[PDB]
Amino acid sequence: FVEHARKAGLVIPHERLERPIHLACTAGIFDAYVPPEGDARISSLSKEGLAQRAERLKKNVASQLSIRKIRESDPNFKIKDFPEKAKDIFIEAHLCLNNSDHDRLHTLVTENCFPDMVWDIRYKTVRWSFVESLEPPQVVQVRCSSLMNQGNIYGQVTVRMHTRQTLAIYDRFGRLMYGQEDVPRDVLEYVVFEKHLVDPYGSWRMHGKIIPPWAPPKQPILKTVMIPGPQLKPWEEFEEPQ
Amino acid sequence: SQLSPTELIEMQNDLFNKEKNRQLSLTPRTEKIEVKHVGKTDPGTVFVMNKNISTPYSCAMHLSEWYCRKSILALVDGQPWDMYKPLTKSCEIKFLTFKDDDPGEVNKAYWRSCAMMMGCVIERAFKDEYVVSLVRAPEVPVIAGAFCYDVVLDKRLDEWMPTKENLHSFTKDARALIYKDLPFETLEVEAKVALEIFQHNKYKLDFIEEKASQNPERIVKLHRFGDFIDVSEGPLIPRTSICFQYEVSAVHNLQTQSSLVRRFQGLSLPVHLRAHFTIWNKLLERSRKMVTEDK
Repeated sequence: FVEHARKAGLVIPHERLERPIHLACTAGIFDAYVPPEGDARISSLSKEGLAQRAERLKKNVASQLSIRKIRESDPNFKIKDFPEKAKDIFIEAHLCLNNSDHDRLHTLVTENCFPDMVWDIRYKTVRWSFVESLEPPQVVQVRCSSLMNQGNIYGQVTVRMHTRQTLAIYDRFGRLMYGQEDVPRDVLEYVVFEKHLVDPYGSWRMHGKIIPPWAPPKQPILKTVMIPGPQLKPWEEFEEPQ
Repeated sequence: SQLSPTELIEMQNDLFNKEKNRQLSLTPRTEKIEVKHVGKTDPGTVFVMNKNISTPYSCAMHLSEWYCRKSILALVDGQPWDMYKPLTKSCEIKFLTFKDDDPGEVNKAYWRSCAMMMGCVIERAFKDEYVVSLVRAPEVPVIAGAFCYDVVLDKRLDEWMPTKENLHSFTKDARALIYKDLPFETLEVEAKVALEIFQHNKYKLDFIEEKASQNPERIVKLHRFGDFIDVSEGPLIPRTSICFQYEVSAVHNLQTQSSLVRRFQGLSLPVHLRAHFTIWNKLLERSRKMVTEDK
């Protein structure tokens, strides 16, 4: 509901807050790399998929420019090292949700990654397992944000990863809901990680999880769902479209 | 081949259970199927259910107890379904009741159900020394005042005709059957696996033959409740509870050349429609006549 009662209670007066708000992260992902639609099949040939990835890594001028900003601002910087540590961040952060430890979960994931994953999951028991990463993790894209006001620069590194995972969600009474723990399900994930540059303490965080438009449908739920139709008041008749 | 009464029952149930396991082992692994409510109460209502597991009854549990208790038969597209039959492909469901304007579909589904019950009443009520062969469940229209089942009995047992004591005992065991609550279950069998369950009844085996012959895939429709299994035309009512007043009224000896076939005629009303003690005597009068529509 978007409502303001202007008639009676006025409007909250305009205040100058003596602390300018400090943000470790910024919600938006600047540019979403739109992946090739045949990448389900193209992945069967590794020297094709990884060739296209590496090719578009070398060829992009925007990506190279952001790479240059991160490399000048933060010396001892390698992009061949990144998809390894970025893949480590997963095995750590998913284990963090498994164990429901939010302390270490604040170090890894970004301000924007945290609220969703913690919010909807919090009253249940979640067990997750990383068995195989089938295709070696590739850095697809890099982006740099120039904040003119703060002088702040934000690096964003996309990692695409093929993965094999087992997920079991027990509901708050202990009974299963989403998935079996004994099936090594095949999962492909688009990921974005973030970094604050002007920041003296050099933080690299998981920012967001991107899903392609042609992404395979997820596993079917156990319980039956009932979707109620539009509610009819006393004099309002029902109308049915074709 | 020598067989005990309880052995044959068990064997039939084992065949039926093997059937069920084989139907469920098709490995659907919970595929999502979609149902829509075309009924007049909550139109534009969607249900996401589990193909070949979830039932139109399980679809009523989402609305209210009122549907669960009132609805006898589901109208899905151009077919009546019975509440406990799992659903196949995406459907559109309307619920039928006894007070609806064209209850006829339900009515036919009542007599069929009601008739089947009287099978259990009879076969199990006879001495181990004799033999009871159930024949068919002849479908009379509702304006005729009874429901009828056909039965052949042991040749030495063929001279005596029943006493009001015996009749009343039939009625009593019928009501005792209604007392404990029995669900009705529907299974689809191939003629090959269906002919193995019935066996010793030749009329069952032949009826199966004709019935499965007229429909190209050789499909037999089986209905199981408790320890009893029977093949019938069309759907059945969801629970035994729904039947309130039960009577085995008359039994009539009919004789063809090569067979002696007894009709068992009875009358019953649903707990919803239940009628007064005077009216019941009036209809229990009309159910005494021999009622013939076979064709």
